[PDB]
Formats: sequence, C-alpha cells, structure tokens
Amino acid sequence: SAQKAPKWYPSEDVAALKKTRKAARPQKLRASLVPGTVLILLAGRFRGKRVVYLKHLEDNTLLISGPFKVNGVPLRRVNARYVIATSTKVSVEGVNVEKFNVEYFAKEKLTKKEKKEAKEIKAERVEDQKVVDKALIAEIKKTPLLKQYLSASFSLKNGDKPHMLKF
Amino acid sequence: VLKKNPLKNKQVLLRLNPYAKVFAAEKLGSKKAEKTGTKPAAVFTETLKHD
Amino acid sequence: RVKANAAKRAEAKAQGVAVQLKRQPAQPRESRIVSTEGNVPQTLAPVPYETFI
Amino acid sequence: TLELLKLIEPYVAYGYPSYSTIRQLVYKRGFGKINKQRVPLSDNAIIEANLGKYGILSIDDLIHEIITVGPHFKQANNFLWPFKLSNPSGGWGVPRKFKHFIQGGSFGNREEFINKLVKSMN
Amino acid sequence: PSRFTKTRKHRGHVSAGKGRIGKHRKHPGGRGMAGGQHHHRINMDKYHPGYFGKVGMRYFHKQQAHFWKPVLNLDKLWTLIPEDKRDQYLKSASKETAPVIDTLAAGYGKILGKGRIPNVPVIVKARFVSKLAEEKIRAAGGVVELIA
Amino acid sequence: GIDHTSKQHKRSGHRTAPKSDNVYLKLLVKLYTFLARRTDAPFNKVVLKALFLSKINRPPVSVSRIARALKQEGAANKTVVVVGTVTDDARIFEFPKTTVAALRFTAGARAKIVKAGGECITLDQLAVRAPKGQNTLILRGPRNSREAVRHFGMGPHKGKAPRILSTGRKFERARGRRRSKGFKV
RNA sequence: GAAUACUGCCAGCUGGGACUGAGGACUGCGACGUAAGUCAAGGAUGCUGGCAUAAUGGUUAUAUGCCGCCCGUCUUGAAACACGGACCAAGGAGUCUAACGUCUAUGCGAGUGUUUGGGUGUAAAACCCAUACGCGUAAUGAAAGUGAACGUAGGUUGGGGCCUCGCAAGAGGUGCACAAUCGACCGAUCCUGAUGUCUUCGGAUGGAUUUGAGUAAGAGCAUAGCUGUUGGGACCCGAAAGA
RNA sequence: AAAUAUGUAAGAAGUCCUUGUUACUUAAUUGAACGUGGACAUUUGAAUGAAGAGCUUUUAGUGGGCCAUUUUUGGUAAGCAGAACUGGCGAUGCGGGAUGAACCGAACGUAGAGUUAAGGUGCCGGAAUACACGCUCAUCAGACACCACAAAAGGUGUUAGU
RNA sequence: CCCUGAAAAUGGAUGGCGCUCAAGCGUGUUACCUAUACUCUACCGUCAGGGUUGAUAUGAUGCCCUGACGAGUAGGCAGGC
RNA sequence: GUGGCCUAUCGAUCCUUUAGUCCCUCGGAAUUUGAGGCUAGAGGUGCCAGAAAAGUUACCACAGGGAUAACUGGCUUGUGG
Ligand SMILES: C[C@@H]1C[C@@H]([C@H](O)CC2CC(=O)NC(=O)C2)C(=O)[C@@H](C)C1
Repeated sequence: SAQKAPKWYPSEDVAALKKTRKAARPQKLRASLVPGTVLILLAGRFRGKRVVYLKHLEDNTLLISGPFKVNGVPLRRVNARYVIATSTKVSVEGVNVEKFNVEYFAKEKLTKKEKKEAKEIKAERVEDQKVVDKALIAEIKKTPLLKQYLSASFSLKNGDKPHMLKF
Repeated sequence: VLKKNPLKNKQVLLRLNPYAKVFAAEKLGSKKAEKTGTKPAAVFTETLKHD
Repeated sequence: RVKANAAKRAEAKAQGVAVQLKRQPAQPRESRIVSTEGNVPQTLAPVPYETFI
Repeated sequence: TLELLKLIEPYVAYGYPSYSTIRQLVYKRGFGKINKQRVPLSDNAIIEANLGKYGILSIDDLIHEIITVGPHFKQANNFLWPFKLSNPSGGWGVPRKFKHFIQGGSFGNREEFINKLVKSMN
Repeated sequence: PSRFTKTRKHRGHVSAGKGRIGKHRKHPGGRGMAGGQHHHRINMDKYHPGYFGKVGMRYFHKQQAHFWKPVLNLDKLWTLIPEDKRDQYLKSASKETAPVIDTLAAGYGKILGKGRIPNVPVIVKARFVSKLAEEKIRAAGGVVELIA
Repeated sequence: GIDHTSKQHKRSGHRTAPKSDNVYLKLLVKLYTFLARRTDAPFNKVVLKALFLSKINRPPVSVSRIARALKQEGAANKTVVVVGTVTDDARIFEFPKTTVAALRFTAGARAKIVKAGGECITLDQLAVRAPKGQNTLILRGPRNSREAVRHFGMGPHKGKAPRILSTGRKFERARGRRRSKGFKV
C-alpha cells in the first residue's frame, strides 16, 4: 500500500447549529431623516444629486424620488448611510407610498446561462413616476428656488470643510 | 464560555444582585439628603481664619 | 499565657462563650472627639535660619 | 500588615478604596479560587458553594465582607483571585512613576486617590 | 541498539554533551586508581574506608575445601524430608519411629539454631552442630548423632 | 512577566500508568480505573495506584506474613489483598483457611494456601466479589530488605555497607576502619 | 439667602469609531410577561450586491519605508585590527568488549542460571537433559573459633487501608510498608567466674558510655535497555622523545 | 551606644488533675525520667501566603568570572588589585540612553485590538513651533543620570537677596 | 545665569541640521507618541485538576470539560524526521 | 584534680621497635628456638592530608598561553613638563 490507513476515520455526519439568540429588532433611524427632507446622494450613479425623501421601506432602505421631472432621478431605493439629510423640507401628504415596497423593486432572477457578449422601462414604473411627480412638483412650486435647487448638483468647493459645514 | 460584564448587560446585572431592580426603580443613586441647619462654633471659624 | 488562657476558657465555659483565646495585632484606632475647651490649637510656621555659632 | 506595606513602598501604590471602587472591581474583574483554579464568579451559586459555610451566599455578600472587615474577611479575600488590572486609561498623571506620591511620583500610600487610579486601571 | 543511545540525540550539537569548558580530554585526573592517597583521597576515605594498609596474618597455600562447612538452620531443617512424607512424619509425633535426616548427603556441614521446629522427634546426622541448635532438637524429643 | 514562586510545567512525580506492556495488567488497570472513578471506596484508589508500581516497589509477600496478619484479632475472616507476588515459606508449619487475592502466586504458595483449604483469587475476581473492597486486608512486603538499600547513604559513621566485589580480610578492613591503622571511619 | 467652581456617586440616559463572532441539538442562571410564551439571559445572526476568475490569494522577481555587522571557537567580554574558513562533491569523529553501580521491563521465585558438555535435528538454527558449579538463603573475628525467638518475633509514637457504631460529623478496634526511639538475640572486645576435673582444663550464669557491612515470618537469581564507571587505540587528529 | 542584620517561642509531640516502674537520687513514702486513668472545642491558642507536603536514589555540566548601587582595604590614581550584602551580564531577546554585556523600563509561544512604562513631541522622527512664570546674549553659549570632564580665584555683565 | 581662568596635534560632532521672549536653563500643568510590558479574545504546546462502560454504536495510550503557564548557554530528559 | 587560668606549641599507609594480653597461627602430628598476628605508644614526613632529587643551554626542540612579560594603543598622572 502507498499509505497505510487512518485507524479511525472522522465522522461525516454534519452537526446541527446551536439555537441563536439574535432577534431581528427593527431599525432605529437617525433623528434627521423624516419624510419630505431633501437628501444629498453621496454615492451611486446619481451621486451629488438633490432628492426628496419619501418613505422608509421594510428592508431598512429609503424610498426616494428627487422628482424625475426636475433632475431625472426616478423612484428608487437608497441606503440611509449613503445620503446626507439636509434641513430644507417638503410636505408629502399628497403622495401614496403604501404601493411601493421591497417586492415592487425586486429586480429579477438573472439566468446564469444568460450572458451578453456585445450587449426597457416598465410602463407601470413610469406611470407611478408621473403620479408622484404631480403632487411633489405641485407643492415644491409654493416656495421659491426649490426646483432649481433640486435641479442642480452638489459639490465641495475649495476650502469647504464638511466637518464644520451645515447641510 | 464567555465572561459577560455587569455594569453593562443589565440581563447579567439582574442575574446577579436581584436588588439592582429596586435600586433603579426607586432611584437610590440620587438620594436627596434631609437638610440640617447646624452651624460651626465661633471658635472653629476663628481658628480657621487665624494666621 | 497558656495558664491564663486555660482559666479564661474555663470561666467562659460557665458564662461568656467564645472568649477569643487568640492574640490580635495592634488594630487601627477607632473614632474620637478632640475637645477645644482649654486646648485651643495654636502654633506658628517654621523658624528662620540662624547660625548660633 | 502596615510593616509589610512600609517594606514594599517603592514597588506598590495603595490607598483606601471606596464602596464604588470595590463593587465595580469585584463585578468586572472578580474571579474565584476554586480547586486552585481561576473561576470567574459570574453567578451567585458559584460563590455560595465555596463561601456558604461562612455565611456568604452572594456576590454582594462577598463585597460586604470586603468593604467592612468582617470576621471571615481572611477567608473571603483568600478565595478571591488577585485582580489583574490594566494600565490606566488616562495614564498615571505623572512623568515618572517611581517616586513617592508626596514627592511627585506614583508609589506609596496615596490615601483616597487610589479610587481614581483603580477605576481607570480596570 | 545504538538508535536509543544519546549519541543519536547529540548529532548537531558541538560538544556532544561533554561541555565547552571542561573540553572532554584523555585522562584529566590520572589513569585507573591513580592518586588514591593524594588527589582522590576524599573519595577513598569516604566511600572505601579501609582500602589502604595491612590487617591480619597471611595463609600460605589456602585451600578453600578445608573450610567447607555450609550452615543450615532449624526453621529450614524439615525441608530435607520430602514433601510427600513430611506431612505423615509431622503427624503421629513418634519416638520409636522418628525420621532420620542426613545433612551430609543434603550438602551441609553445620546446623545452626534459628529455631522453632515442630515438636516432633527427629534423628539428625551432622558433622557439626551449635549448642542452642542441639538443645532445641532435644527439647523437641529428638537427638543429634554426630557423623564424619 | 510573573514572579514564579514554583517551577512551571512541573510533572506530578507519580506513575499514572504501568510502565509495562503486559496487556493483562493493562486490563486490570482499566478495570480499577473505572472502579476508582465510579466508587468512593478508598480501597479502589489504593489498589489502582499499587498496580502502577515497579518490581522493587512491590516486594514479594510471604505466606508466613499472610498468616501473621491473620493472627490479628478480628482479621481472621478477612480477604488478604496483595498487589504483587505471594511466595512460599517453609518456616511456617500451619496455614489458616483464608482467601488471598494476589497478582501472582508461586507454585509453592498456591499449593500451600489450597492445602490449608482456601483458594487463590485474581484481582478481577476480587472486584467481582468485593466491588468496594469489603473486609479486605492489604499486605505489603518489606521494601528496605533489598541488598541495594544497604549501600544507600554511604558515608562516615553512617553504618552502611560499602559497595565491594570481594569480602574477607585484605578488602577494606584496614586504615579507616580501626584505630590500630590510622583512624576509624 | 442663593448660585457656581472643585471633589465624589448613580444598579442615570444617549450618539459616533475601531477590533473580535471563538462553540455548534437540549440541559444553566435570569428578565419581561396573569399564564401562553418572548427575550440583548451558558460566544452572530438576518437582509442585500458584484464576481465566479487570476478578481481575492499563494509563489517569485523588482521597487519603496524601517530595521539587519561573519559564521564556527576560545573567552569576563567577538563584527573585531583574535584564530579556521577561495569554492563544490564524496568521506569524516562517544564505538565494541570484560567487569560493575542506580533505575526500568521480563521469567521463575528460597531459589535461580538449559546452550562446559550430552541427546536430537528440516543441521552454526529449533527442541530436550544429568551431575556439578556460580550467586542467594548467616553473620562475625587477625585467627583459633563461635553462630541468631523471654515475649502474639517485643514496647512506644505516628501510619494508608479494612472493620464496628454512626444520616452525618466523628468515636472506637486492627493496623502491612515506612519513619523515630527503647529493649531482646548472634559475632568480636572488656569483665565476673557455676557443676565438674587428665589440677589444668572446662566456661555455666550475670553484666558494658565498647564494636559488626548482623537476626528480629527470607528476596534473590537470570536475561534485556538507557545512563554512569574502570581497563583496553577508547570521541577523532596532533608532539619534542624512547627502544 | 544605634539603624540594618541575627537566636528562640507563639501548644494536641499541649496544659491540668490523680497515681505505677527503677538497680538512679533523696534524711525521707524526696525528686528525675517514663507511663496508666481522667478533664480541656471548633477562634487547637499572632498576621500573611501555601504554588501540594515530605523522602530517596542516581547522574550531567561547572569548579578562569565580570559589572552596578551601598559598606570597605592597598594605591596619588586607574576601564587598577582585593573583600561584604543584593541585583544583574555571562546564559538575554525587546523599548529608551544616537552608538555600547552590565544603566533606565520591561524579560520573550503565534496573532488582533486597547493602555502604558523608561524615554520623548522644530525637522530628521511617531507625538503640542502647547500653555505659564522668570533667567541667559557667549568674537571658545547651553542643551539630560551611568557618560564620555573641569578647579582655586575674579567681573558696576545682569537678576534676586542680607 | 553669563564671562575670564580654559593649550594638542587628519576635518567633526548637544546624534545631525539648526535653535536666541529657544528648538537653552529652573519650575509647573496638561494633551499626545510607542515595547516581545499590562488588559481582553483566538490558536499552538506543556502542566495540573476532572468527566466518560445496565456495552461508552465493541480504538479509555480515545473523546471531552476547566484553569494556569511559555526567556535561555553548558547540560539533562521526552516525542518525532 | 584525666597536665600548664583560656585562646598556638604539631604528624597517615608501609617498615622497624617497645609495652600488654600469655592470647591466635606456622595449614600431615607434636615440643622447643624463630617468625607472623591482635591492642596501645615511639621512630617522620616543617612543601606540615605526609615523592627519595643538582646545574646549564647564546646549539636547541614540542604542546600551548595574549590566563603572562619585552612595542603601540586605552585608563591614571605619582614623576616629568
Ligand atoms: C624516616 C623513617 C622511615 C619512614 C617511612 O617508613 C618511609 C616510607 C617507606 C615507604 O616506602 N613508604 C611509606 O609510606 C613510608 C618512617 O616511618 C619514619 C618514622 C622513619
């Protein structure tokens, strides 16, 4: 024989796991994040954009839509740690947000065999975008310069210290 | 298997010392003390000021 | 000490049990009051230097 | 015991602990000497199994026998494993440790200032 | 087996267990019994006292066969009788028919008296016998007859 | 760093298993390891330790020593336990009817105990008929009767036997052993 | 008459940062709950995304930041301006034997040892064996010589274990080995000197600040192993010499 | 006539109460030594610690030392020679003293996080060109113990004081 | 405190550059830096204390629980290649 | 009262010799000389735990030693300047 033998072999029977005492208690948001607050996106393809915060979704994310007719940001999810909560506020008692939730934004089960070597928006998504934009735009127009404020991007000038700035 | 510190983890603090619940409930850590109006003798204050 | 200890133990057998046969070191002093009556505290600072030669 | 302390002055700092210091010390860093092993207290039944013959049946019973020097202080203290304190969090407050506390250092009897030192050292 | 020796464990270590200062040499303190009176004196005087000097008188042409006299004790005397007949002789402690024990054929010269034989008469034949030995055979009812 | 008041990593200094490779002795050690762990009887612990001993730490126990032990009043009906060999003795002319539990019996010792009317018992049968060592009597041989002990502690005025190869006159009975030749020891 | 500072306490509340996630059914201590259960209470889970390959990672070369003196030896002290070493391959130094000490394993044990030799053989093997002899079972003395129980093989103090009573704590009894001590016995030395008698022999009793490598219900013998010792070339190499 | 250093004791192998042995001792039924029997509790006779406490065999290497504080001898002195107690190096890495066998801190399995020691925070170089009160201007300033040096004397330089 | 006293030979040493209400001297208060040191966690090994047989799913020199510890020449022993 | 008021004033094995015990041995058996034994002293080793011991080498040899001298260098600076 090339190698003799192990006298006794380790058992192949997988052991179960101990009961884990970790209850999933709900998230505790920071005090500056209330619906209608204008947020600044710190990351993502829409970084630096001014957006209007609407709803806190079940998976701890934030549903947000800086009005698509204003700056082109649609209704989408964001992570609360990747945004800056400003002080300007927008009333939001004209939107209906119980329809939007996690399974609404669930993307797809991407087929592994589906690979693209060289290389459309749902009509239900665009209709919701229109409906919520109507209420949002109709209110922000009450107070001056908000539309242009939401249309412009955010950036740090020379000599800008975020550790002492206010947002 | 793991030493959990009291003075934190109130579950452990209550596993020991069942009296810590009563201490916290009645707020014995901020016991307001009864006022007494005794005054030092004139000889004590005189010698304290004395050079 | 053994003769006195035997007598104390035998006396404590009748009355005063747990007579504390053992010795003890010098304990720290207990509280006390120091009265000022007729004994007002008074002293001065260090004395300056002088030769005396 | 005062002669022992007077004989190891240059190597120790000691003082008079308060109830606050004693309670926090025993709760956080208190271990037992059970069968010559360092057993974390962590439970009232561990203490009552090794000190219940002396009328001590809880961690506050152990703390009581320490803060006030009871008849069974020697047995309770010898049951306690020596505390393994860490370096002070705010530092020693002194450029050089090895001078007497009166002479500006850190060793010697520091009266009631041991509470500030110990609470930072654990 | 050389594979169990400590030499196989000193391979790689310079001094091979013999020290770096002592520097294992040929014969540092002499050869054989050298210096039993000068520099090995303490070892002689402590572990082998009486080594040096003459004591007693000399025996020219000493033949060890003249002094041949193996001793046997009373507590071993009954072992010369065979085990099969030992029990039947021990019972019925007779004087008219007592066992005859011949220590010469058993290879012994003198019988000593470490004592406590059973109270059974025996006929003991021996070249020599100590005083207290014979007194115990006679106390047990037997007799000692001397042979040559 | 620690001010070590005693040697670190210090072994017990006692045998925790027999040095031998006797499979049957190992079986006995495993039987009495179970008994010592699972019973509170201190007889089991003593026998377990005594099974570990070396050949010179378990001297043979004579049948005369067994008989002498049986003469102790109240010990006549006890079982004699010898962790080691039991040897024959022709100096004793009567042997009581007893039971001896020993590791090994010499042929003469086995015959004599049986002839008296008793039986020779192995240690496993001892545990079956006495799991806690009820009414047992542990006997041990004389450790200091070895001829190796005579030379232990040799020194002046100690009264010990020197290590020698030949006895008699002309062999260490001279200067150092009499006043007539220098000094005496 | 207040406040504040300073010092101290809270089994007061609360925010941000970092490191760690060890175990792997249940058992425990708790807390909140009328209970049912739940829980941050004897060690991490849940949700999500990208990639699924050189992407992470290993190896290697390079660069960069910091550190890094030439190994071996003698030595109080070595990188030394102390000695050996230009380089590589192969060889190269605690071995065997006679006798022995402690310890360990083994077999039998008051015995132990077949192998000098004989029988036998499938033939330097294996198997079987008589008488002897070696060591032990008796010591002491220069020697001639003598030669080990007053006693449950002694008393005392401890002593594991066992037994009795006890729920227990403990109290009694027996107590191997072992340790300390005082006795008894054997040999030597010093002394005393009974019956008796080849009248110079015998040495009975009784003692001692004496002495033994002794007895006081034997432990040894043989084989094997590490280590140690002595003699041998003796861990290897090396004289100036002598015959 | 110190200080430091050093002997002994702080019990069960003890104490107390009765009374047995002897050839010693006493004028003696006196003592001495050793005992029989009985009594003594739970703080069994100060504190602290106890890592198990005792005992025995057998064998290695070593038997050139040196340094530091303090005591100290010879010498003018010596990185000189010779002693005492203790701690070290030899046998030992690590952080600091730039550098070093002995100094300061701390002694070492492999990693992670936190806090410190001795020492430091202009730059080299990680860390306050921090704060506060004063002194000094050197045409040879000074800048950390071991340590790598300076004296007697003098200066209407300047500052404080009698 | 500063200055005179104050002279040695290759060119050199508060470690260097440099420093003058100091980056010097005396003193004080804080903050901060980092050791193989201290604290907690993990792993390796050693040691000690233990658990485990109405068959421990027939390996009890196995498996497991708990605690502490880890410097090293000459040297000793053990487990291995 | 077991030498000097106390603290120093001294000597192994082997051999020789003396005193004592009248003792043991001369091993085929005895007697007597002789010799050898046992116990205790002396005769001596002063290098005093105790070999029996004259020089020279500028003709030299070996094993080593910086454990140790004859240069330099280093510490010191009595002496010198
Ligand atoms: C000087 C003279 C002799 C001397 C002694 O016998 C000399 C030597 C003889 C010998 O070969 N070996 C030794 O041990 C001693 C002795 O006894 C003295 C009293 C008398």
